[PDB]
Amino acid sequence: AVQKVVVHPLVLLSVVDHFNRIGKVGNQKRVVGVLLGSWQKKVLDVSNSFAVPFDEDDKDDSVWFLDHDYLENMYGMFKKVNARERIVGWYHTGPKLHKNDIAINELMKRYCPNSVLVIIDVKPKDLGLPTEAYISVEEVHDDGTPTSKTFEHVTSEIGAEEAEEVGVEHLLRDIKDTTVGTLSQRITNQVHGLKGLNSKLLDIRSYLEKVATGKLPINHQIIYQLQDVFNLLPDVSLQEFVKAFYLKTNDQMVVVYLASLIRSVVALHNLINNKIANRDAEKKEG
Amino acid sequence: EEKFIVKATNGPRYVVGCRRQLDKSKLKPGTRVALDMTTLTIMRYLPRE
Amino acid sequence: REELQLLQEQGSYVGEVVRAMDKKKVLVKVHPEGKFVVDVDKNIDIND
Amino acid sequence: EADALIESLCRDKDPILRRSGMYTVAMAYCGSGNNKAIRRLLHVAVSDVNDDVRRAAVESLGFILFRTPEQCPSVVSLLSESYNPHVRYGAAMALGICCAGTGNKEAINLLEPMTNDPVNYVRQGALIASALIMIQQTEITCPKVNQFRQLYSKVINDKHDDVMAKFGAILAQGILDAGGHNVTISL
Amino acid sequence: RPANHRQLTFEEIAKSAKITVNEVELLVMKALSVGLVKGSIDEVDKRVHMTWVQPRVLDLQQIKGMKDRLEFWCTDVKSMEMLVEHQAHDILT
Amino acid sequence: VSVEAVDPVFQAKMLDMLKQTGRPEMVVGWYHSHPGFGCWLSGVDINTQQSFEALSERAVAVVVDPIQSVKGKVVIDAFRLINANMMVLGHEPRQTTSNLGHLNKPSIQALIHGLNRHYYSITINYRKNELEQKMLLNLHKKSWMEGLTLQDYSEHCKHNESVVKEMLELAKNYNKAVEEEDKMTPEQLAIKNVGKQDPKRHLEEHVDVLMTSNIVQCLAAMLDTVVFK
Amino acid sequence: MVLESTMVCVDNSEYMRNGDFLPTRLQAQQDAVNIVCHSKTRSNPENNVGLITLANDCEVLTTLTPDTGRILSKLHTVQPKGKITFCTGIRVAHLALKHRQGKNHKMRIIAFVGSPVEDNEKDLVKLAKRLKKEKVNVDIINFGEEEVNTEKLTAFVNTLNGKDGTGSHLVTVPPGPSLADALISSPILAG
Amino acid sequence: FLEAVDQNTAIVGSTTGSNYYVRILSTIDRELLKPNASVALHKHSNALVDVLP
Ligand SMILES: [Zn+2]
Repeated sequence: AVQKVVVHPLVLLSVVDHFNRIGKVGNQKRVVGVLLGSWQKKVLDVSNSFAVPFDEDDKDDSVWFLDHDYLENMYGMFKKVNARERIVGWYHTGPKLHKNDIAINELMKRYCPNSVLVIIDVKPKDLGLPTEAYISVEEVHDDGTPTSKTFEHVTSEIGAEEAEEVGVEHLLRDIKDTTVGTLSQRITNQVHGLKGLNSKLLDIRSYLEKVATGKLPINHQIIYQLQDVFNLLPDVSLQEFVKAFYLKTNDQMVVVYLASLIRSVVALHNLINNKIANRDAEKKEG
Repeated sequence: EEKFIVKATNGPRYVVGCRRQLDKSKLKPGTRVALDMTTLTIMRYLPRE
Repeated sequence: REELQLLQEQGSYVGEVVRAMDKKKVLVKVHPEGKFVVDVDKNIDIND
Repeated sequence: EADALIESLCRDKDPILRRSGMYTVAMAYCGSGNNKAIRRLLHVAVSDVNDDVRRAAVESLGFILFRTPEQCPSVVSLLSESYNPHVRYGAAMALGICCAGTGNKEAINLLEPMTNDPVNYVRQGALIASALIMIQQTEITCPKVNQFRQLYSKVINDKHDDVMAKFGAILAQGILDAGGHNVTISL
Repeated sequence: RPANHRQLTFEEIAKSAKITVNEVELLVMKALSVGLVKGSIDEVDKRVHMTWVQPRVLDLQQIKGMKDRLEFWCTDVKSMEMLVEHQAHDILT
Repeated sequence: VSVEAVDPVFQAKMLDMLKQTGRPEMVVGWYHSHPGFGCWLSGVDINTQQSFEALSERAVAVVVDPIQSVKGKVVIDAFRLINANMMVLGHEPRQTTSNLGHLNKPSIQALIHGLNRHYYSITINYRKNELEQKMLLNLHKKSWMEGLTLQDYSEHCKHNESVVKEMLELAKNYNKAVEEEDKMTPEQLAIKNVGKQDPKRHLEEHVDVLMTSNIVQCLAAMLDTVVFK
Repeated sequence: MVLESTMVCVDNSEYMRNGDFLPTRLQAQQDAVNIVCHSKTRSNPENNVGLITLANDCEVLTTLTPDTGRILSKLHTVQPKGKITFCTGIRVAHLALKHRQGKNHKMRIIAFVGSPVEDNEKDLVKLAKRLKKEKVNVDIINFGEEEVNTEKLTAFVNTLNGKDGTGSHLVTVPPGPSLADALISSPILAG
Repeated sequence: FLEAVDQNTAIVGSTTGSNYYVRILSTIDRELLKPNASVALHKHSNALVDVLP
């Protein structure tokens, strides 16, 4: 159905507000809010949202608390002031996916249309993309397991419409734009290695552990395709790619010629002025 | 080809861009179009009668 | 960027003074819905 | 002793506390006994975008470099005309405190570009800096007539200037007339 | 064998399937007819090229090889990253 | 916008709904928008302001007008209401005059000293903690980055031999278009040499061209890392 | 007047529709809810009444509100599924008592049980210990029965009920032609 | 465009016929100082980025 979605920073900043108004409780469990957007267009667009109280139980995990009246009131007034946005789905700040979440989402699965689930972290220590869009659909399982709600990963992007970019850029005055050049590119070319390093290290360890040491048949079948992807590159000897390396290095030579020639052109005015201005200043000095 | 010049009925002249929705098929000149007060985008065109 | 606010000023008209007065208030001939009579700036003399 | 403490509080998020680290390390390193502080002082001065630590930067610099009045205007010569006016203000305070009580003309001859600027802050700071020098000085040795006249013009120009401009003006004039030339200041 | 000269010949195939050299063309024709293998051999002289295939059920030696190649790839990427970033952080930042 | 437009029962209702929730804050005032006729306040506006300031002595007034406001600056100016009985004494008896220069951002020569009678403004500052800083910075950096971050890099790396090449050809075309004039330049350098009648710098642009040319060199090591491991 | 919250649990099972006892007594106890909520309305109209079932999946039909107008409309569509649930039925109410508006209102929760308890004595005495710990008023009402009326339920109530003075009361209704209304109106908990 | 009375400054006529006085940006060279040309200012800033034939 939906190929990709658009998530604005405003809702995550509303989560920052959720971490703001806490006021030192001593509980700070997962808080379920109500996300709003436009389900009319194929691509999902998030504008703004509100917050609803959500509480659970220590021992029993099947306990979930929502409000129909508050939801209908907030959505009612929001629809009253703005008719260009309606209900879509919900989201939680919990780093882990609870089993009760299917029952929590079941409500909006009944009353509302199909809802999208978003998982974020309470502490922004994650370098990767904090927002993961998960569509709720029923898929046929190959192993023959009974049909249940399955969360499928949907690609997403973080962007703003018009004024939000200005607001962010003004409030920050730190981050820099694309700015094609040396430092902007080389920073990426440096840190990206760590971007892959910490992620892969955080992944393959728990992967290796849970595969051999673990149970609850999450359908490992896709991981054979994972390993297959890892085997899609059987150590190519580059012998066929030698010509490509030759063309690339030829382009490098072109870069060399361009650089040398252009710099040689720039050196003109400098290696003229450095003489003609100095000799004239010196002779007219006294 | 991406951005062209528009002429208002009142007489001032302006310039607009291209929306990701519409294509370059009806973007060709010789056809009266419509504009928006914000960002000067184009929802659709205005066929003459 | 300090001139940027003077760009936000939405430009400036072209003044034409057909007559000067002894009250030190300069009248200016302008395009229709024009003719705004006001004293000039203090750093610039009127008689000039 | 407190080196580790200052180094630990230098990375703090609070701009006020960031300036507090510089103000703390200011009087501690006075006497020009540490060349390490000025490194991160100038570093946080140029790199950081917030004008708070930038205007709070060279005060500690002048405090530790107060020993030699001559070397200061040379290294603050680049901070004479800066990007943001706050740096020019802090630099004006720097030239004010460093050249205070001395006969150094390196600031004095550079006071002329400083006395006139589109920004009122750097102007006021230039008035203070000009107030902290001419005090206790003979007129026959050096031509202070120019800056004295431009200082005496501040009161008649108050109508055509900013409200805070005349404030810093008469405030700068209250420095020379203080104590009737009898009392002065010494670092 | 995930590595070490993937290139093979029809000899092993004809030896295992006890079939002649004449029927291996129809055999691989049927193999390409099913669609489980994308293998296409560009060879001139006698040769057999292989391609992507599905692990399906399970393999133990391919699990050992999985963790092996993965550990090696990981420590290589890590080594290169640290090596480059070592001077890169100092001379550029 | 009017004092009658505000529904008291609906107001108190929503406020109560905020009270039962985790938002126990009283209303500090009200804000609005004044598009296209200016950010100033009309008669009805100052009247309903007078009516709404009966409770709170402060009554912060904020007017946002993005319509004629350039996207270059989002800077906004908060508004205040002076008393009518203070006309005898001084206008603004406020200390800390050092922030008036920061309040000088509305430097417009009309509305300020034009409407200055019985009217004034107040300074504006922000607040940021480590949580908001790190979160928003990481989110924005990620917004300018990719999901796995290794996706769209190799794409351009392999597009250097297709897309960028044409851009390099065009770059050589413009550079040559400069060079043909650069052939005429040494004559002038052999004639006048006094003063510059040409506003064109001819240098920094070509430098930027070199900066765009360095992409190949920077992505070369990238391709090396991709090929290696 | 008296400031307190009212939580009523209805049985959505098919045991209420049996042909021996009242002909779908669900409507009768519905009318009971009506007359007691109207009684509370006459006494203290500012009290709110929530509604939820005893089934496996806990679903709130109406959030606690002083206006029973839409509640009367939400009394329909009982969705006759599931059998019975106890623990999470308690945890979906007593733990949800903190979501009330007025903080000065006392905590009062009742229940209508038309099905045998599937939980052992352990869970019973534990949950009773919990309710006694957090000190919440609980009124046990059982409509219809299969096995013996009160066996472990007596000790359950005794252990659940603290503060003997003016505390909670136990309501036990036997089989009979009379309705449940005037029968549950007998204690002081009603009216 | 109408005329240039001085260096790096000129006047520009509008569509309504009302002449506007706007100082050009330093980046713009003397090529745009041509007496008769089609010039495009901003709808707000009223600055000329480029001219069209
Ligand atoms: Zn209006």
